[PDB]
Amino acid sequence: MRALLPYLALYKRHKWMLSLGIVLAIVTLLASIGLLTLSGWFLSASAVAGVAGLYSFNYMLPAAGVRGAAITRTAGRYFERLVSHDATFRVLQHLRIYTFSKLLPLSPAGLARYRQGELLNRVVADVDTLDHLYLRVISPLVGAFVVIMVVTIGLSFLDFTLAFTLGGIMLLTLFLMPPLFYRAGKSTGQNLTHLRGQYRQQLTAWLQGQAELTIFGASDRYRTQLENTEIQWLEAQRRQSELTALSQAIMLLIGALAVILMLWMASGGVGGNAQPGALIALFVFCALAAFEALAPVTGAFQHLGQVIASAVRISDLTDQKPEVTFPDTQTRVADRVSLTLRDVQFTYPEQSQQALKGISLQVNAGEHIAILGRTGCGKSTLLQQLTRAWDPQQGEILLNDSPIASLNEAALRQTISVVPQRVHLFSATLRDNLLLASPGSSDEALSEILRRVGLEKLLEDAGLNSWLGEGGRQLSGGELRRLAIARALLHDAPLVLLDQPTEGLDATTESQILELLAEMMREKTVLMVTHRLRGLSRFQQIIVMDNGQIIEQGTHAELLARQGRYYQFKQGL
Amino acid sequence: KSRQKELTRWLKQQSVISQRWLNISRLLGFVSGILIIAQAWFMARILQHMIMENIPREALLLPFTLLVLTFVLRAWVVWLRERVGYHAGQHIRFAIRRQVLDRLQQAGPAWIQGKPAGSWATLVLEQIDDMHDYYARYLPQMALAVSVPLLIVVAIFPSNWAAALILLGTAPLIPLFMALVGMGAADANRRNFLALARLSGHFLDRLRGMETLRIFGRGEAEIESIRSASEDFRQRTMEVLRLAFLSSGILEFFTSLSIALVAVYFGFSYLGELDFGHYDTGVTLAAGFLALILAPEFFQPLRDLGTFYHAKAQAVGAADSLKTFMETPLAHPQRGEAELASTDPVTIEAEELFITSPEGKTLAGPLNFTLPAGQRAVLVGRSGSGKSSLLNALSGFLSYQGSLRINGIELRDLSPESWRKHLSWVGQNPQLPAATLRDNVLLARPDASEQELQAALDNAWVSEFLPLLPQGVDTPVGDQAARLSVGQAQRVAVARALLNPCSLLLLDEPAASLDAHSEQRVMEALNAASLRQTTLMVTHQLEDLADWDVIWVMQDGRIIEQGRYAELSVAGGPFATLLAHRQEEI
Ligand code: HEB
Ligand SMILES: Nc1ncnc2c1ncn2[C@@H]1O[C@H](COP(=O)(O)OP(=O)(O)NP(=O)(O)O)[C@@H](O)[C@H]1O
Ligand SMILES: [Mg+2]
Repeated sequence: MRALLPYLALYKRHKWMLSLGIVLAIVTLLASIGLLTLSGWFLSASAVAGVAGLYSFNYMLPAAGVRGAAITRTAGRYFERLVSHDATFRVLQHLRIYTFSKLLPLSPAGLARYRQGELLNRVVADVDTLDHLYLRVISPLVGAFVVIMVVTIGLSFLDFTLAFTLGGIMLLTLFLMPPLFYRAGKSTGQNLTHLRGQYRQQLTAWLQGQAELTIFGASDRYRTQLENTEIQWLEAQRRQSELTALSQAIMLLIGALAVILMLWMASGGVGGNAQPGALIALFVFCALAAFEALAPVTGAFQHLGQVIASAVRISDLTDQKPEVTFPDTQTRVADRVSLTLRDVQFTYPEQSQQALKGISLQVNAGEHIAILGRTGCGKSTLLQQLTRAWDPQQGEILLNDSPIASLNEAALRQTISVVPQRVHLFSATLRDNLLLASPGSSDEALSEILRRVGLEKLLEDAGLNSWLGEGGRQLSGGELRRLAIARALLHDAPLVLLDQPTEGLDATTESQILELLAEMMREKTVLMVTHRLRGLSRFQQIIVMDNGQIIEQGTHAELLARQGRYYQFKQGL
Repeated sequence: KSRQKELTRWLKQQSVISQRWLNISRLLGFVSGILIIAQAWFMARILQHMIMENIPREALLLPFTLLVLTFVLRAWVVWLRERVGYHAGQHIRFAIRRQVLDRLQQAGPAWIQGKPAGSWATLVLEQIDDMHDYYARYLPQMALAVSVPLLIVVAIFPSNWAAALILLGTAPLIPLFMALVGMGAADANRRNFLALARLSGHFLDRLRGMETLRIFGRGEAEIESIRSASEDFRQRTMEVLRLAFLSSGILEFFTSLSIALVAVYFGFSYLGELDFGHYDTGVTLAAGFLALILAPEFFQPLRDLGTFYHAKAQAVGAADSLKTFMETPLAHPQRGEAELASTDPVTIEAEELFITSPEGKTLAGPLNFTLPAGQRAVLVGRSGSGKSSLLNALSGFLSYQGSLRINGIELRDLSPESWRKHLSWVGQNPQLPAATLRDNVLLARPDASEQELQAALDNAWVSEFLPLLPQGVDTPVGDQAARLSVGQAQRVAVARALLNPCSLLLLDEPAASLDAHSEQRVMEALNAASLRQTTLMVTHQLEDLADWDVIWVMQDGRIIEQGRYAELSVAGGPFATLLAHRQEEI
């Protein structure tokens, strides 16, 4: 319950729609109880009065109560559904924004804790569970406690001992039963997660390795232990369901203990009176309808285990320390960037080298560079430091003779336009996968770029309105690398980083992109990282390096005469 | 008709698997409808005695004892009814998970490969378990909404035909109102349940692509995108929910009028204003408490049915995907009965061969290759050539419309369970499926002499990295080969392929994206392994194909070149262009 505090504080926004939907839940539940308690009295009062006491009865006031307590039961239910669903969609919207606003400052680092395919799916399914804390937990519990108190307070004007014996019974089962069935079904809840996550392990292995199992003949014996885990899983689901069927009987017994006690103990004196008469039916019919408010409180407490379980999962990721901080200053982005590196590492130490020092390459204001390194030696991790994924620990990056850490976030993003190795489609209109780079751009300025890059195919049918990503029309590798370059062109930045262009692309497309890189970014300094010796003549100042250290350096023409490692890379192996 | 009703029809067709459990659950919903009446009759007769006749409580013990007995019986039936209800839903989930795994097992691995395996486990775990509450709670309850209300008026009718008409009068008016205009929006609710799921795939998309959002500075302009998307969903939904909750409100109105009209009719009947409903006999007090206690119990089964709305709505969405899964037409490879006589190297030949995906789409165009026994051929080409489609066809995972004759016997006529015993495959991704590395290698044959297992480990260069693992050979492999690296994951796959004698060995990009040292180790094992039987290797490492006797180049699904490496290197054809491209990568 302590884990929920950061997410209860999100309710301060929309604290009227949330509380109105709990107020209407109580008002509905009291018109439900009041109408049956007033009806139970009216039959008992009139029958005891009989025909003789017709004129002394004054039935007019109950007829106003019946009309009053029946309008509020209907309107109260209709508006407790609308308000508590409207309030549920606001908090979902506020959890989605808050989760995104916290995960953003630590997007590249920190979030790489496991396979992001599963991590990002159990954050979406955890925000949806923190969205159930209002209607599925808070509302049935808070609503039932106020209804128990309002009944007990209002039912104590007649007989104090009779109110606290009904309220006391209801208050015990509100506070003793939900924490006691949760405790009884906590062990099986553990045995139900250890098996559900073990069936997904065996199923995913059996599905993915279906080629390696049919060939080797084990597809039928690795499905038998899969079917064997489901059987244990289903048995553990039967025990958990054999417990919910107990809290549904005990609720029907406690609600029967209260009825029996009100029939019995109100048979004697109700308050001062020794024969209550109509007051007997008022108490009994209140114990009949009161336990309607206690129906969801049990199940609303085991779903508190799920919500708390997910309130630590989100608090684990969101409340992480970002590794990068940005000064809050306003600066102008220059049109000529001369990147200068000094003593900054190019690769995490591999094979326990413990000697890799930082490179010290210098990039002129408008000259293209091409860092050419061996594949499989280590991660490139050079674009991370330039885009400030994490502040470097070896040396300093100087961008246009001013520290890169001294550059504002909104200005750093405008001085560096990077195309990554992994291009992403945002499952939106093709127009909005390019409005990404330039927030304000005429819709024609896009379409000229598409043909200008070589994407006229995407304009053939429903150009700029087509669906991409998961909604369909996944782009091919060559089709996709051209899209990333298209984004960078719109997001005009003096310095352009290319993580690894023409990787996994064929020679016809490889020569297509490399030329497109040449004239298009003539004025815009680039720093291209690659391990392919294609079309590097148009480049200058080629940085060829292996095992974390610079071996030689110079223009492609210079390297061939130098007869160094680059020449070896050119002829044979 | 409607997508809403054609799924509910599907959901009713699956319930036959457990129609026995749904009949005890319907029967116990009829016993529970009687125990309610016995509960109310005793309470009305208890109340009348102590209110009108002023009988002391101590004299009333036969009704009190029978009243406590009835309350216990109701709790027993309620306990019984929700355990019979679970079995009604489990025995359907267990038999649809068998209908899904079979359809996925019957379909080849290429079909499975279409969707990520994390989306196949959504269909099997999270979308079959969603249908439990429909069969365990919504279907038993929808039969409790006809068993009890009918049984209530039938019990009240002997006592009073007017109080039995106030209740029964509203019996048809509710299903009309919930179907007059509510049904127009119930399907419109199913469309919102799809938007809410698609909206959570729009939030997920933003989360997945935060790295692209960061570098372009669209962090704060995609929060307004989350706000606008969450506001359109809320606005669209409550144009629908403004009408879908009338059914909840109206039903709560006809249960308020009925309790109001029962109280007013009996109240004035006692006062003498109304003198018609009774059977020409004085309206006893217990004749008014019987109807008043049962008036909220008349509508209780229907009001509990609103509570189970999401039980149906999350099963109609689940049945939306399951039904379209068992209904999508899939072409399966033809299963024959012939089997190879001998375990000698096979001879592969093809004549106008067309390899087709499960959906009938052709993956490999006309192939006319011919591979003599014992000859190691190589398949090279640009990405998307369809080279894998050929190695999958020979494995029997794809259906072909041409002629592909193993030893002259057509591959269709080959019974797979006997053909796969003459086969071995390494593949691009190792995909180890067992738990312990020792059993990963022994997957070929479950029991082999330690001489054989050790022979595989040394020949495949698995022995040199066992010490690096904590427990050595018996190390667990864990989720997707996490405990060990991809470089030495592939080497375990090689040891699995070398463990059994084979007649045909297929190697689909073994060194692909592999660690530099472990790349050389595997090549050394396979180049020695490929000599013993008919081998067919797919590779892009074109610089060392000198020894392999036949080289096929695949472009656009068809083989466009053939011959040994010596003459293709200088021929200037497509292979030379591919060779030139590969020579640049370092
Ligand atoms: C699609 C559309 C929709 C949606 C989206 C939703 C979404 C939701 N939801 Fe809902 N609902 C609905 C439609 C809906 N819904 C309905 C219609 C109903 C009805 C019920 C009655 O009738 O009463 C409900 C009802 C309901 C309820 C109550 C039940 C009873 O009665 O008990 C609850 C609790 C809920 C929760 C919820 C949540 C949490 C969510 C998340 C957000 N919901
Ligand atoms: N199971 C499948 N169903 C439908 N289409 C498929 C399937 N498998 C492959 N395809 C497509 O049809 C062609 C099959 O090519 P494929 O055999 O996968 O290429 P490949 O030769 O393995 N490529 P690579 O591994 O990069 O060398 C491609 O256009 C695929 O996208
Ligand atoms: Mg392949």
